[PDB]
Amino acid sequence: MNFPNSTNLPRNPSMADYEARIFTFGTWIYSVNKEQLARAGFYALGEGDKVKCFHCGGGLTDWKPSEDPWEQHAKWYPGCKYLLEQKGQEYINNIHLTHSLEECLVR
Ligand SMILES: COC[C@H]1C[NH2+][C@H](C)CN1CC(=O)N1CC(C)(C)c2cnc(Cc3ccccc3)cc21
Ligand SMILES: [Zn+2]
Repeated sequence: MNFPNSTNLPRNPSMADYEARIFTFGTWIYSVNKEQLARAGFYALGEGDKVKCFHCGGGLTDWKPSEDPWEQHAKWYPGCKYLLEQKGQEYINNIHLTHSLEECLVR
């Protein structure tokens, strides 16, 4: 799978700019919004809806309409420094508590 980057230095600096990430998508048919994705640090791999974060290297796929780019970034890549910079730890905790409390009402 490859370990997530938790340093303050991006794993993919060529994708550090919003505009660079935006080009990777092209025509995007998926339920998830490409500008929203690029904003959350993601660029497209060109394989279905597979994206990676420029900073942590974290990969995500199979975007349901109910799944938010930032929330998913926090769910699966909580050590991402870009995520911490943009959203703050207070936002990150809420998302974590929300997901971890979803583990309650399902089970
Ligand atoms: C499949 O789980 C549920 C889905 C549902 N839709 C959400 C938007 C996201 N969510 C997590 C996810 O997609 N994960 C979690 C985990 C970290 C375990 C992981 C590992 N590898 C891949 C595949 C991949 C490899 C390389 C680049 C991109 C994608 C996807 C993936
Ligand atoms: Zn990240």
